[PDB]
Amino acid sequence: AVGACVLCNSQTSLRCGACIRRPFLCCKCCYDHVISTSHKLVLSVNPYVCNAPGCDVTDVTQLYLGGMSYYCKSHKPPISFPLCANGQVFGLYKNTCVGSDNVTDFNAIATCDWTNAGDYILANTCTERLKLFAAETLKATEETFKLSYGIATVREVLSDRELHLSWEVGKPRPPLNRNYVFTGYRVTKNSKVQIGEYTFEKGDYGDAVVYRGTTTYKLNVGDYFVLTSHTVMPLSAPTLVPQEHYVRITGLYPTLNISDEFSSNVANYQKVGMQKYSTLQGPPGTGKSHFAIGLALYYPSARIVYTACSHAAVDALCEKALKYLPIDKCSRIIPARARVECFDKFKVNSTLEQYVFCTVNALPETTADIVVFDEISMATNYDLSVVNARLRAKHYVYIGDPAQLPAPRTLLTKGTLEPEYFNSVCRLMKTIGPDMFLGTCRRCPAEIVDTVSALVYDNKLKAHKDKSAQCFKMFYKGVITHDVSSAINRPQIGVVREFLTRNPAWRKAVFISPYNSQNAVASKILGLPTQTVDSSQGSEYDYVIFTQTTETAHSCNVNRFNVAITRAKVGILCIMSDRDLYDKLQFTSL
Amino acid sequence: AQSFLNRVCGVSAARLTPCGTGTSTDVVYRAFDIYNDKVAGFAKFLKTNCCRFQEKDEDDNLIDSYFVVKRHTFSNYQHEETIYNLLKDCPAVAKHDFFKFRIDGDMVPHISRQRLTKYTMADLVYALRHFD
Ligand SMILES: [Zn+2]
Ligand SMILES: [Zn+2]
Ligand SMILES: [Zn+2]
Repeated sequence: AVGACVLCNSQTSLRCGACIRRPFLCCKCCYDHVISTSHKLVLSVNPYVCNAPGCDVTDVTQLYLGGMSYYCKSHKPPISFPLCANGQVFGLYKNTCVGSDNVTDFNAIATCDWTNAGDYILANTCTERLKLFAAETLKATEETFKLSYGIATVREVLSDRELHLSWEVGKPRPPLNRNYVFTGYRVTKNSKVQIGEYTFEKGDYGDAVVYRGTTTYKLNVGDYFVLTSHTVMPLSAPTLVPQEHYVRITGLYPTLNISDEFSSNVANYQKVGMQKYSTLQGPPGTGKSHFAIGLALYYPSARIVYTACSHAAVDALCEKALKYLPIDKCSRIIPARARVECFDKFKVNSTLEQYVFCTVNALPETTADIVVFDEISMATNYDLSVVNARLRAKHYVYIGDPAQLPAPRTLLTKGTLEPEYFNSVCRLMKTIGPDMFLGTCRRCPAEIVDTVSALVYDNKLKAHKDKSAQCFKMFYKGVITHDVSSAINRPQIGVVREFLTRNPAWRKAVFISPYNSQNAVASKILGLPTQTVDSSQGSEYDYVIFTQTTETAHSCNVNRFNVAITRAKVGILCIMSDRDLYDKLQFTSL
Repeated sequence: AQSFLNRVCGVSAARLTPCGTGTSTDVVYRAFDIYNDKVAGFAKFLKTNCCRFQEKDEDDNLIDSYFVVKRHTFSNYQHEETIYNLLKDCPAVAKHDFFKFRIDGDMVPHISRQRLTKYTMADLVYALRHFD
């Protein structure tokens, strides 16, 4: 269990204690880190403590060898030397410790709180290995934070599926959704056993909550639910593989006379084949899904696997491939939990397929020939290197868009994060530009593209279809009630319920609510197709209903609204409460 | 039509006579034990979705051997196919078959159970514990 250092990458086997991830450190490097930082614990083939039981000194600043063990000054034997090296820390291997000085950045990485944008932007500016370490330690910080969440001390249960929820006092009570995982523990002075993997979502109305779990008892009074965290695995592969140019094709099987929409893109495809990899910088709605389908149509011969960040995007991609590509050569890998529904029409996790699909957190450790991944704003730098390690192919394809919202990054609560700094790929794609760019959207008609180009985008965007004349708006405020986290604007729901009937082809209009409580209560009231922004995006729908509850940085986000409106096909109607934002667009007011 | 009968009758003889009516699901009155939140009990019920095809023998004499074929959703199709694939060794499981027919322009799933008995055990038990 020995390796190289991190700052100097010299052969060493010492690790710091206070640093949570405990990485390999050299003599001089670790010495400088403990001199600067308050880390006063070093791990080795044995711990560093005052061996004398009458002392409990763990500081590396003073610890004196008792011949074979470490001692303090009040316990140091005469014939013995302190093990604080000559401007270093005594340890294993000293004669081959190559020098490196850039420790202050690493010192700050292990010091900052990941609450200020400076932490995140600087973490995207360090060395590759430093970047991997920063990503892993941020992931661990997030896991530790979510572990220290509310313990739901309940008292009542309503039904075989409905229960009554209540929490303790002091720790953050997490919200309720299928993404979370909980488990009750029976406290009978013994048998504190797991009652099943429970996921929770709020009930319909009042103090009523729906409970669902892997097993299902009728829960008692004294139990509680704690959010557990999942471990973080170290990684080795680089986040980005190096680029190499070529002259001729890299061994791909083309299809002569296959289609027409992608013949104009064959030059782009061969440009991709000219390099080890290629990326995609284009605005959303440009049919980049169908563009990827046609790119596959160019060389649909090798045995390939694909993936996407979320489920809705990969399900839409599966449908698009089914529509274009032959069915019995593509598959979608599903997870064991599967608490979120998926494309329940294809092969159920058939890994032995020619064009496979999956999710980020369910990817296998196999290999392929080419690959594409959906969205870089949704992804960090950790998963990039993770898929770099588990999957190794000859060509890689990446897609993304600057105008999409980034990953949640809940710990970052101050300031705004620049789109180029969402990940390493974002900085690269904003620094060197696109590999190929497509700025025409087939989903939305002319009025929507004009509004998006005028308001948030650059005045460059265009479309192919004329206005559908289905533009409407409303402004009145409505009141909220401070529900779970945020609240719901119920009078708007009542007004929509009363009014909708006049709109004939809008019964299937996709209701939009980023807030889970409103997203559920809207379906509870009438049953419109419910949807949230994150579960949206990348796709497009004929009939959409947007609902803004109140005004706040979350709801007033320009990016949220613009990525929400890029999902209109033939008709849409949105409610809102902001004045200047209401004046901003160029549609019918009504 | 009759191609549906031909597909259902896969390999084992061909002595079928539809007790139902082509693609119509013949309805019967059979006993059941069921417990699911909304209801709970052990009583008689009306079975609906069962295309019963009694297999006869040589000289066209009828015998107790029924090919029940049922249609359901699509998720259930894969789920039951997987679980049966797990357990397809024990001699205690009735031989199954899975396919999708085209009654119309629809990919409707089908599940086939071969060489069954006219009455289950629940009917026999219920006939003795509720005698009249
Ligand atoms: Zn440290
Ligand atoms: Zn070092
Ligand atoms: Zn001591």
